[PDB]
Amino acid sequence: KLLKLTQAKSSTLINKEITKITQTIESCLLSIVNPEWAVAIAISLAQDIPEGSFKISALKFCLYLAERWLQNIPSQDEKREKAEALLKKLHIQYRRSGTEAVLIAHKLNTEEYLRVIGKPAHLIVSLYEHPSINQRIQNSSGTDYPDIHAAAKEIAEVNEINLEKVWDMLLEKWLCPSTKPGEKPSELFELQEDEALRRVQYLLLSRPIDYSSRMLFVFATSTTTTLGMHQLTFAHRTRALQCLFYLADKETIESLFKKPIEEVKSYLRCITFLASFETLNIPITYELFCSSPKEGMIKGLWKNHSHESMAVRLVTELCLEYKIYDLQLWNGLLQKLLGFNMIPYLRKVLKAISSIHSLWQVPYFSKAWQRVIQIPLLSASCPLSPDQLSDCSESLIAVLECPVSGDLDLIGVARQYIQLELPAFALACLMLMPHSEKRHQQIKNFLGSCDPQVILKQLEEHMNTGQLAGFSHQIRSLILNNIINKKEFGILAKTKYFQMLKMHAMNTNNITELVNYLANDLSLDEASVLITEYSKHCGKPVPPDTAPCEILKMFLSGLS
Amino acid sequence: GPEKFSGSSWIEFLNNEDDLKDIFLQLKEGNLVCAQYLWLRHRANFESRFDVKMLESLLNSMSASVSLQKLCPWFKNDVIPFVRRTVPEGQIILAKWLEQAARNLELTDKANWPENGLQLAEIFFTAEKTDELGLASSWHWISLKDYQNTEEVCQLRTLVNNLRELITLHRKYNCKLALSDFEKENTTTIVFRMFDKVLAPELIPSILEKFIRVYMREHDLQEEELLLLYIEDLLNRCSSKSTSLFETAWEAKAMAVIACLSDTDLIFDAVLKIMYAAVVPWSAAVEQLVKQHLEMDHPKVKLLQESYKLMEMKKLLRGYGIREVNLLNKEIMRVV
Amino acid sequence: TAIALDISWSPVDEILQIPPLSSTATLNIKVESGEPRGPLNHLYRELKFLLVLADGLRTGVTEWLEPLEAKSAVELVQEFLNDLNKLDGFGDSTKKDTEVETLKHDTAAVDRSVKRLFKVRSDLDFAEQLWCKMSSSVISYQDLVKCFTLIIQSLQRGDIQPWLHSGSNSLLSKLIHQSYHGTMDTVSLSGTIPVQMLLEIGLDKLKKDYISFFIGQELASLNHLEYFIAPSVDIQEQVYRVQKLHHILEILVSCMPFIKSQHELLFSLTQICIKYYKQNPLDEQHIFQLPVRPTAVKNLYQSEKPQKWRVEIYSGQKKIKTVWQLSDSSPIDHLNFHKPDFSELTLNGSLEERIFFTNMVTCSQVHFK
Repeated sequence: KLLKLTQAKSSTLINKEITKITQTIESCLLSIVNPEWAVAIAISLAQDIPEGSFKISALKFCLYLAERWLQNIPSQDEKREKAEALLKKLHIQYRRSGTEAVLIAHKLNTEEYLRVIGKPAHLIVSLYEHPSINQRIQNSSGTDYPDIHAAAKEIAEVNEINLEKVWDMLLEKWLCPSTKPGEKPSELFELQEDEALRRVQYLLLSRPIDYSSRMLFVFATSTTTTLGMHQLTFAHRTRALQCLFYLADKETIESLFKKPIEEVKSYLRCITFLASFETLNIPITYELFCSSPKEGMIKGLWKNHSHESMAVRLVTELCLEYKIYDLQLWNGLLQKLLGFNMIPYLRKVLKAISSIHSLWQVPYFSKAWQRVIQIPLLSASCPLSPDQLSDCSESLIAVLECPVSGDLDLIGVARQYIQLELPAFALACLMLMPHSEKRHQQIKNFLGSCDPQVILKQLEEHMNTGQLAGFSHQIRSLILNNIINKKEFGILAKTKYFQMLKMHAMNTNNITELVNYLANDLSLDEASVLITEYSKHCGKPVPPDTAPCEILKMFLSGLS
Repeated sequence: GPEKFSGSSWIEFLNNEDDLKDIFLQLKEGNLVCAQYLWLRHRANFESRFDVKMLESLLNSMSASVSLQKLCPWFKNDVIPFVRRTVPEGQIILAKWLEQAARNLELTDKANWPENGLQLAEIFFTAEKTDELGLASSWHWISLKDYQNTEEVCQLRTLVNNLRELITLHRKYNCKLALSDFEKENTTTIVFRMFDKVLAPELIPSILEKFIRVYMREHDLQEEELLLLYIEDLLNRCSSKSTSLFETAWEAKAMAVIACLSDTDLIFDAVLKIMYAAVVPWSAAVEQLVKQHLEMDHPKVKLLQESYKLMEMKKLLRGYGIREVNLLNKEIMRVV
Repeated sequence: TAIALDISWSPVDEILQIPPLSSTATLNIKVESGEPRGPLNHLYRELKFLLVLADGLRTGVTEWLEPLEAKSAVELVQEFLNDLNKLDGFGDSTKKDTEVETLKHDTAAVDRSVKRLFKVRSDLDFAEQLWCKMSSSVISYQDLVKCFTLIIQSLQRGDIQPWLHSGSNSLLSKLIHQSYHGTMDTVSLSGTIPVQMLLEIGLDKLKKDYISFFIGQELASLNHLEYFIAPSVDIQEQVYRVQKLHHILEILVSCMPFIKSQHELLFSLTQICIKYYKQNPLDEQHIFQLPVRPTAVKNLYQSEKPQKWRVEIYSGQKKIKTVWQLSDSSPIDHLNFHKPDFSELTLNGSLEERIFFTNMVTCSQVHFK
């Protein structure tokens, strides 16, 4: 039955039979007058028993028989040492088996975890470095994951080691890293992309929020940790406060700081800026903000620190929140961002200020739009990677999001898309011009040199997704209307769009030329069905069982 | 378009400032293309005014009559990401409506169900998280999980997983059930239902090996114990409500399950449980089964003969108008 | 029950023209109480009998209905028990019932098509079959006592094993269950208890009949009906929610012959009705406004003359307007223009004269400065 247990998927039927057999064996063994024989038999019996809770029970019964034999051994016999050396061996086996059972229960059968059982602290440290900890916070679809908290706690309980010391070491390891070069200011701005912050938050999840929130509050304010005497840098404060924002809600955060959530967010911005400056050794401190009302200090900071890119970013991100919108200040700000070639950051700043009328007339505003639109297009080339196509879509959105996009050279952007083999994207920019005659000339000259089927396929594949779905149908309406006006029905006739070219004749009431083309240059069945559908659509249905020639005759008489 | 151009409409649209009213009107018209275009042309206009009530108005103007092919891409990249980046507090109702909407696809559609239902239910979780655009000032740009672990979102996630497993059952295991059916059962009952969908006794073991045993070994389930429990449930669903003794559908289905057993201990007691539930006297197939099980040797065959004489005294009692089983001790003299 | 289609369009291309499919069409539906002229009559009558019991429990006075059959309730219960006892043993009597059925007119086809969706369920248990015989021939309080006493005797003697359905909201099913577990205590029949035990069966029967149609026709789900079939409320409010469900049934049946072509219309109307009664009580005076596709119902207003046709010419705001309207009936609720007196006038194969009422809404603009 034990051999069958090692292969059976379930054990609910074998557990009771094994329990009865083991109870019979235990009753036989407990009736033995000699306890030395009982120990020598039980240890041999338990060795053949495979791993599981049954092995743990067998080792526990071996421990009980060893205790009974020890009670029968006076302290003046050599059997005392022989019993104790065997009792500690049984304890070593018990602590091995208890850890092995917990590891197997959580589907952790790796050889490295089994080797580190003599070091319970190191095993627990390795447990909290599991990729599933990061996966739980990255993806939110929790159905089946190994519980590190349920595994490490039971392993520590079996090994009789306190989990508090291990958790204290883990808190020091990640939340307060030593000054070793692995830090860049880009990673500090986005700490959610770090596996250490996820592990810290996961560790703090198990303990009550009341204590963890206070501990994170102390880290974010004091200079010394609650774990020792180590100094607290501003990066540690930023990481601790972002953990607090993830675990504690608005009420818990506001109960500790005694400040509104906006003030806590401002403090988070300030400490993130200080951490970024400390990493690159920039002597800007916390005292630079708690004085000198914001207009004057912002202007002075821009005056003195207009040469550093991150100082420019500091001025830009403070002007957006504190609502200082001087025209010359923003003229300098937008120009310096492109001076450091921060094209996507400049795009984000422009789209953030694309709702204020005063900033729409900045001399660099339209200048900033043009280069931001074109530089990703100029850098891109065929074939188009998904990132490059997404950047082309971003440039088109920037064309859309720009309220003064009519002041931009859209023929140039369209020709850049032509160099990218994107006629649909080029026509999207061509259509958005405020001049009508030039737009009509350019569209007529362009659509006569590009295959409409390829343009429509590109519209279907990429233009109908994201935010461009509503404008793709209008580009399609322009293309189909031009096709009808140019008597170019034969281009799409062999493809799937001809029927679509049929229905656009329904909506725009441009069916006369399509009906004439179908009746003259093609079969009369498609013209008759087309006219029948048109009559059904307009509320004047043609009666059925009618010859196609007769239907064409009523349609022709209906156009007069 | 240019064919609808008019001065009265042009001036009225120019004087209109609440860009959401036109979007709501288009949603009520079933014209998703124009609603999406109005959403796109005014992205930064109502962005500064985005709050919960206007989102509720958007969901209410939303009707169950549009195609999801032009809607799911609009939710994945435009609507849900904008809600996540602007107001995470609106992630509850937006989920709740979706929790209804996917369930509505159970009634609106049956061919693409639940694949379309699955892809509409997962659109909340598969929506892009705004984490690449650089702006840390508006700290609500990161979709915190304080609103993703709520009861409504947790139920929606459970529904998404249920739809995944439902598609798995529809395609692989060929066990087609309703959503409410799958919402209230467990693995043992799913195993029972895979046999329930099967009516021919000959194909019970073939399908058992084909899919049912595969589902069994994928979840650490027991074979013979579950077969015996299926036999017990088949006995209970028929004999307990048996007003007419013609519901012999359990006998034919149970013989195949008996043939599927591999443990001799679990065959004799299963036949005994058939004996302890069937009305005395049994039918012809059950009579053949009893005579078969009397022929081979087993320690429980003595118990089987005890049950046989129990059947005999039940026959005597019910031929003398006493239908109670196992009268305790005091009515024996009265019966005599 | 007034079901009227209001069609609005702009601009007006022709005076008294056929509305196109670009118009906006809204169906205004008002549904009265009760439906004795439709396929739900044999339901509503039973519901009306339920309305007696739901009142008989409340006040104790039982205004019994007329017996629709020849036999009494006790005889039906006695023979129903006898046949089931024969089925359980010494018996299994078989009956042969052939009856003549025929059609009256081509509308009977649609009437039967609606009837089969509310047909009696193919699976009936002991409780619903008892209620069917007890919903038409119970005229006194002693009949309930006699019937329940016969049921008690049959259960105690262990003669039958009644067929049961899931849910078991009625206490009689629990009594049968305890009879399955040996012998039960003697059930007492005092006060309004016999009324309520029978009332508890009709609620389940009507709920199952409703669910077999809502889910059967894909018009509602269990969640959609959960608020109405929830047992958390008292039995009187359960009857009230059954009344609301029956009113929804009357709303749907009154519109089935019109919008049967589109499943979307029938589903949207059902959902609007469900959402209305989720948060509102039973209201028959309320007019449900369902926006419908003019394409699907274009054949209904191309064969009917409009009760009123109105052209409204305005500029900018609608404060200043000129309205020309033609109505076949009188549009004035305080005056009546003289129609010809149809006495000693045309009373032959010739059609009656009709005077159309034309009204011109004009105005005068005064500038206040």
